[PDB]
Amino acid sequence: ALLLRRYERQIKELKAELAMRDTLSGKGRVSYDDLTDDELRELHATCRRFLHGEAEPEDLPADSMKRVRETFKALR
Amino acid sequence: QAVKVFVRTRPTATSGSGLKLGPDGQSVSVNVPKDLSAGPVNNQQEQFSFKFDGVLENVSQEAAYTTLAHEVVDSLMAGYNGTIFAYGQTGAGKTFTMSGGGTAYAHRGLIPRAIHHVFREVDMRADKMYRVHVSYLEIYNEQLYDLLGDTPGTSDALAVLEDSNSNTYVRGLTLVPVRSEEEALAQFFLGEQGRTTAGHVLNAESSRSHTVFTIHVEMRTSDAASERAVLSKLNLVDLAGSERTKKTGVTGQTLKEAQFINRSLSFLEQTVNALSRKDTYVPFRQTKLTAVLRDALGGNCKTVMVANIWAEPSHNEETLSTLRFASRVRTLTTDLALNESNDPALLLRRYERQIKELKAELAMRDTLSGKGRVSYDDLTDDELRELHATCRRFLHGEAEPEDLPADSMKRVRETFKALR
Amino acid sequence: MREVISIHIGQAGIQVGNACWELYCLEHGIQPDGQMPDDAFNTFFSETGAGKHVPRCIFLDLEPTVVDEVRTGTYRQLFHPEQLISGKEDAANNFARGHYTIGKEIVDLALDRIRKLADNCTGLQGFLVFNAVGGGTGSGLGSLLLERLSVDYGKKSKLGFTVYPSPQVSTAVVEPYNSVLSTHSLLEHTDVAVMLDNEAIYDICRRSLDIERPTYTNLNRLIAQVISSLTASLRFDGALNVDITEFQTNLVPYPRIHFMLSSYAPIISAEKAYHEQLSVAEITNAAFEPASMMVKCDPRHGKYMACCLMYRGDVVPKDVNASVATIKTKRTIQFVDWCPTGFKCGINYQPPTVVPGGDLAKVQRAVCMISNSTAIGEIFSRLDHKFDLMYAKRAFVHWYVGEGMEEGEFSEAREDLAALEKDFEEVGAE
Amino acid sequence: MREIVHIQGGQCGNQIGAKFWEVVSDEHGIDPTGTYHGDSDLQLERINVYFNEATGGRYVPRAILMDLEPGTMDSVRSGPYGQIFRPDNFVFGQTGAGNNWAKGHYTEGAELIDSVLDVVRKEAESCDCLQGFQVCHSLGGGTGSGMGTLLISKIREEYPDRMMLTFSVVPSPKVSDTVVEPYNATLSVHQLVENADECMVLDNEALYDICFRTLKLTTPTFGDLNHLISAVMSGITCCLRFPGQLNADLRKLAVNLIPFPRLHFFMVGFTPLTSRGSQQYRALTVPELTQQMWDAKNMMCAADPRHGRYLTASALFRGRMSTKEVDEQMLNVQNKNSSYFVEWIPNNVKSSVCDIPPKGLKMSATFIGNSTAIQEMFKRVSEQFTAMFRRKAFLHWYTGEGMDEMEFTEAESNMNDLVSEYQQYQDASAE
Ligand SMILES: Nc1nc2c(ncn2[C@@H]2O[C@H](COP(=O)(O)OP(=O)(O)OP(=O)(O)O)[C@@H](O)[C@H]2O)c(=O)[nH]1
Ligand SMILES: Nc1nc2c(ncn2[C@@H]2O[C@H](COP(=O)(O)OP(=O)(O)O)[C@@H](O)[C@H]2O)c(=O)[nH]1
Ligand SMILES: Nc1ncnc2c1ncn2[C@@H]1O[C@H](COP(=O)(O)OP(=O)(O)O)[C@@H](O)[C@H]1O
Repeated sequence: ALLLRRYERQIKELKAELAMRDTLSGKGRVSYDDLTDDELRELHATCRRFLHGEAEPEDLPADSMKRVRETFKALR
Repeated sequence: QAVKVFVRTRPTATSGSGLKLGPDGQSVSVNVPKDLSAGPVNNQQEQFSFKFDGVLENVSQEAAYTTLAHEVVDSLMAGYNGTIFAYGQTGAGKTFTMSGGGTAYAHRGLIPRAIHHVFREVDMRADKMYRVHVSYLEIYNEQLYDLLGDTPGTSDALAVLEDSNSNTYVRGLTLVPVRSEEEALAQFFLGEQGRTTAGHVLNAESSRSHTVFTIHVEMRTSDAASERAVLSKLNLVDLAGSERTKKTGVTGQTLKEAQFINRSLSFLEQTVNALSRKDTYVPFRQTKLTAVLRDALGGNCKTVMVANIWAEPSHNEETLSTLRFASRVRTLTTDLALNESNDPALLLRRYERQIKELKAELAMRDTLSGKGRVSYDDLTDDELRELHATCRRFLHGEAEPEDLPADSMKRVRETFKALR
Repeated sequence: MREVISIHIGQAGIQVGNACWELYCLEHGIQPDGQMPDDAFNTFFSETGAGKHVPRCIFLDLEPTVVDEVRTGTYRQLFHPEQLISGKEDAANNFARGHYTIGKEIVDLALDRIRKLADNCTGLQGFLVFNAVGGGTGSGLGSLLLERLSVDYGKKSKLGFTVYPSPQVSTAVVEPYNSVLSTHSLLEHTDVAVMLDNEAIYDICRRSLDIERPTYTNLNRLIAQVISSLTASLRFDGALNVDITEFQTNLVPYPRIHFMLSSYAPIISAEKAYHEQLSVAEITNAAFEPASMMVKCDPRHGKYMACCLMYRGDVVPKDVNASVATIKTKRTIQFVDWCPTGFKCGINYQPPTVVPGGDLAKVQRAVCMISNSTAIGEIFSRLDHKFDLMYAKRAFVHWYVGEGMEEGEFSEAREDLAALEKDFEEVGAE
Repeated sequence: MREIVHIQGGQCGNQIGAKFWEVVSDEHGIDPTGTYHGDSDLQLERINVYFNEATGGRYVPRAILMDLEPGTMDSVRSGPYGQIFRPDNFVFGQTGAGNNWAKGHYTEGAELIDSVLDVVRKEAESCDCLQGFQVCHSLGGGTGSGMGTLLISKIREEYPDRMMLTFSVVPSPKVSDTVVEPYNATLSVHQLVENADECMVLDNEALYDICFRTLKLTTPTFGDLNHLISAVMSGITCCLRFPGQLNADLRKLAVNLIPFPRLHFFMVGFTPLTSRGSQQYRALTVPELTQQMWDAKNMMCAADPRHGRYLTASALFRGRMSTKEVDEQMLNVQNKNSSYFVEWIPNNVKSSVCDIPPKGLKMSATFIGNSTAIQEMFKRVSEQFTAMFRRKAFLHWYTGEGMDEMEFTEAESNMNDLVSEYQQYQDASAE
C-alpha cells in the first residue's frame, strides 16, 4: 500500500540518480533492473567453455551465480 | 503458441470397415460411400479431406502422451499455461485418452502420466521450488460440481470468476495441495469415482459431464525469497460425447442431459468460430464450459486439442463432424505470457532487495570515485584466484576492480576446465 | 400491524408531543376522551375492548410541570396515566445530571414501559424519539435511553427528531456543551437523525405564515405536521408507498452521516391561501428553497446527497416527476458526483388535516422534504467553536463534572464532532 | 390446455398483476365474483390457460402474489378484482424490504421463498400441460426485484424446460424513484440474464411519454401505466387463448426472437394507442398499425431503437386480417429501414396472427423487438452503478445483509459483458 508506493518512488529516484551519475560517467550502461532474457545466462554458461564475458556494473548476479556453478559442475 | 489439434483413432477390436487413411501423418481423408440407389450419377459428394497437426491411428498411451502433451507440461513447468481437452464421438475413446483404461493402470492414461511427469520434473529441478495444487470439477447439466474434498453435490458457491491477474479461476473450488505422487493419484481416483457416468449403447459407461482437472503450478526461484512466483496452470479436460440423440431416446437422464451436453458443445464450437473470425468480444459466458475455458482457447495458454474419432462404417457422419470442428479449431492461436504472482509481500521484498543492492553498488562506486580506485592490484597472488575457484562451490563475492578481477579469473579458468 | 412507538423526552419533547398527538387525534377522528364514534389508527393508537384508543407514546421527563400540564389538560383520559412519567428534580440544563445521576431510575422505568408497549406490537417499524439537544433532560436522558434501546431492541429503526441550538439566538448558556455531548452520544445510536433549529422555524413562521410573534406552540405544530407527513405512508395508502425502514436505505449513504434537514411546504395562513395555484412543481420549488429549511443551514454552501420527498394529497406521479426533473435541471441545486439519482419520491392520497386554532391553512397538497446533505456540517462548525471557546478555560465545567463526568468526556465529544467535520468534508470532496 | 402460472412480486409487480388480471377477466367476460358473463363460446374455450373452475361456476386466477409487507396486497384485495385470487395465494412476510435487494434476496426473502415455492408447486402440479410461468415485477425495488430473482432462480431449478417470462420494470433513465435503483437493477439483471428465458424491459418514463404523447392524457396515474402493461401481457399470449390464422405460442416467440441465449431482453409496445380526441379520426388499417408499431415513441422501453440495430422483432396481430397485408407491410418495413435491421439475419420478422382482437378494438397488435438499443439502457444503469460503487454509497446496507462486496463487481462484470455482447452484434458484419 503506502509502503509499496513509497518504496517504488524511492527505487525510481535511485534509478534517476544512477542515470544522472552515469551521465557524468563514461557511458550509460543497462539499469540492471532484471534479466527477462534468462536465455542469456544459458548462452554465457555455454560460452564459458570459450572466450567471452559480460559483467557490467551489477556483475549480472555474479555472472548468474557463476553460470549456475558451471551447470552444477557439468551435471557432476 | 499455436493450437496443436491432434487426432487419435479408436482401434476397432471388431475391425469394422475403416475408410480413414493417413498418407504422411498430417492429413486424414474420409470417403463416404455414394448411395447407388439415390440419384444415380447425380450425387456428387464422396471425399472429405482435412489437415491437422498430427494423427495417431493405433498407438499406446505412452506414445500418445509423448506426442500430445509433453511440450505443454514442459511449458507449465517453464511458467506458461497449458490446456489439453478432448472432443469427439461418444465412446470414441475421449475418456480413454483422458486418463482411461490404458494398460494395467500403471502410470497409464493421460492425466496420471501427466502428474507422474509433473512430480518427476519437480524432483529433477531441485534448483527451483515448486508448489503444486490440483482441482477436479465436473460440469453436469450446466452446473459446476466439485469432486475433490467433500462433494456437496449442490453447486454451492462454485462460480467461475474472471481473470484477477490474467487467468480465469473458480471461486469456491476446493484446491488441494499435493506434495507426492500418491496423494495426487488418490485425489484423481476419488474424482474418477465421483464423476457421473451412465449406460449407453455406443459406450457401456458414457461420461455425461465435462470433467476439468486443473494442475496449478506455483514456481519459485532457486533463491526463492519472494521472487518470480506462482501463476501457472494446466487444464486437462475430458468433454462429454456429442450424441446424435436418436439411439438414447429415454428421457431418464440420458436424453435430457444429452441435450445439455450438445448445447455446451455447440456453444464451444460457436466460441471457436468467433475466435477464428477474430471478432471483438467472442462471448464466453454463454455456458459454464466456455466460462471455465475462457483463459484457455485464448488468453495466455498453450492449447492442444485432442480429437478422439471412431472409424466405423456408420460412424462416418459423427467422425466428419468431429473432424470439421477440429479443423476449425486449428485456425486459433493464443498468447504465452510468463505470468507470475502479484503478492504484495512478494513485490515488497523482491524490490527492497533491489533498493539495498542499488544503494550498496552506488556507495561502492561513489567511494571508488571519491577516495580513489586502484586498478591492476594483487596481480602476483594467484592464490586469490584459487580461493575464488574453491569458493565458487559456495556463495561469495569477487573484486570489482580491474575488469571485475579479469572476469573472475576467466570464470575460475572456465571452472577448472569444466572440473577437468 | 405497522406500529411506531413514540418517545418524548424533555420539555421540548413533551411540547412537540402535545402538538403531535393533537394532530394524530384529529387525523384519526379520535376524541380527546379516548374513543371515536379501517385500522388506520393502528400505527399510533392501540384500541381496547371497550372501544377506547390509547396512544403508543411515552412522555419522559425529570421535571413534573410539563407532564402535569398534560395530566390536567384535555388529553387526561387519552394517554395512559403511567405512560405519563415524571421525575422529581429537573436535570437543570446539565447533560451530566440527566445522563448519570437523575436519569438512571427514570430510564429504568421508561425501558420497562417501552418493553410492555412493544409487547403490544404485532409489527414494529420503529421508534420516534423527540427531544431537544441542548438540555440535560433532552440530551442526557435521551442519550441514555437511546443507548439502552440500541443495546436491547437492536435493529429497530429509531428516528431522532432532535432540536439543535440555533446559530446565534439561544435560550440557554451551557447549550453548546450539552449539545456537543449529546451529539457525540447519538452519533452512533439513532439511525436517522433530523436536525431542527428554532431560529429557522421562527424565520419560516415570520416570512410564510406572517406570524410576527411566533411561539413554542406554533413551532411544535409545524414539527408535528412534518412528522405526520413523514408517517403518512404508514397509515394511508397511496401511489409510491415509502416506509420507515426505506428511509435509511434511500437516505443514509454512510452510517456516520445520518443527520437530515427537514422542510415542509406549503406554509401559509388562510388569508394567503387559495390565492396561489400551489401546483406540485411550485410546492417542490418552495420546499427546496433555502429559507424553507427548518435548520439554519444554507444548502448552497454544501451539496445535496439524498432528497426524500413525501407528497400528501392530490399529487400525481407525472407531476412529481416533472417537478423533480425541473429541480435536477436547476443550476442552483447541486448533488454530489457519486449520487446521480439522489431522489426518493413518495406520494400519499391523504392530505394533511388542519388543526383548528392553528395558522396553517387547508391545502390539498403538501410536501415534506427530508434531505441528507453535506451542508449540514456548518451547524457542527458553529457548535464546535462555541464549545471550545468556553472549554479552553473550562467555563461551567465544574457543574458537569459535579454530576459524574471528566474533561475526558468533553475532549472525546469534541474530537468526535471534529471527526464528523472531516467526515463531512470527505464525503463532500471528490 | 397449455397453462400459464402468473406471479406478482413487490408493490409494482402486485399492482401490475392486479390490473392484468382485471384486463384478462374483462376480456374473458368474468365478473369480479368469478362467474362467467361473456356470452361467447370462445371466451370459455381456453379459459383454463389462466383460470381454474371451482366447485360452482366460479373461475379463480392461477396467480400467486408475493410481498414482504401486507399493505400492498391489502390494497389489491380491496381493489375491484381483489376477491378472485385464491386467499391461499396471497403470500406475505411481516416487515417490508426497505428497497433492499439484499433483504429481498438473502435475509427476508429466504423465509418467505419456501411458502412461495410451496404455493407455486401446488398451482403448477395441478396444471395438465404447463407452458410456463410469467413473473411481473420491477427492477430497482427491494422485495420486488429480490424475491422476483430468487423465485425465478428456484423455478428455473425446478422446471428447467418450462417457459419463463418476466415483465420487469427497469428503473427509468431521467428521473429515478429510489436512490438505490442502480444497485437493485444491476443485481437483478445479473439474475435475469442467467435464469429468465424471456424478459420484457419496461420503463415508467417511457410509459409516461407514450401516454402523454399518443394517448394525450392529462393526469396519467399508475393505473393507466399498469393498464398498458397489462394490455401487452395479454396480447403476448392471446395466441394461446384464441384461435389464430397463424398461431404462435410463447416458446415459438422465444425461439424466433432470441438468437443467442443471453440476448433475451425485449422492448415491447402495443397498438393501436389512440388519443380520445383522434379515435374517430384514426383509420384502423394494418398499415397504420404497423406504422405506429415501428415508431420509437410507441416503445415502452426508454431506449430508442434508432440508436441500435434490430436483432429480431415479432408482431402478434389480433383481428380478422389479411396475412398477405401483414407480411407485405412488415417486409416493406424491413426493406425501408434495412439500416436499422441486422444484416446477418435475412428476415428479422416473426409475424403471427390471431382471429380474436381485444374487446372494442377491431384490430390490434403487440410488438416484441429484440434490438441492440437496450445497450444504452444497460450502459446508463452501469454509469450510475459505477459512480455509486466507487465510493461505496449505501453499500453497508447490502453488506450487513450477508452479501459479499465481490457480488457487486461480479454483477457489474456480467452486465458490462452483456453490453459489449449487444455492441458486437450491433457492429458485426456479414462474411
Ligand atoms: N422547537 C422547540 N424547542 C423547544 C421547545 N421548548 C423548549 N425547547 C428547547 O428545549 C431546550 C431545553 O429543553 P429541556 O432540556 O427539555 O428543558 P427541561 O425540561 O427544563 O430539562 P433541562 O433543561 O434539561 O433541565 C431549550 O434550549 C429550547 O431551545 C419547543 O416548544 N419547541
Ligand atoms: N408501472 C407501475 N410502476 C410502479 C407502481 N408502483 C411502483 N412502481 C415502480 O416500481 C419501482 C420499484 O418499486 P417496488 O419494487 O414496487 O418497491 P418494493 O415493492 O418495496 O420492492 C419504483 O421505481 C416505482 O416507480 C405502479 O403501480 N405501476
Ligand atoms: N486404444 C484405444 N483408443 C480408444 N478407445 C479405446 C482404446 N482401447 C479401448 N478403448 C475403448 O474406449 C472406451 C472409452 O470410451 P470413452 O472415452 O469413455 O467414451 P466417451 O467419449 O463417451 O467418454 C472404453 O470402453 C474402451 O473399451
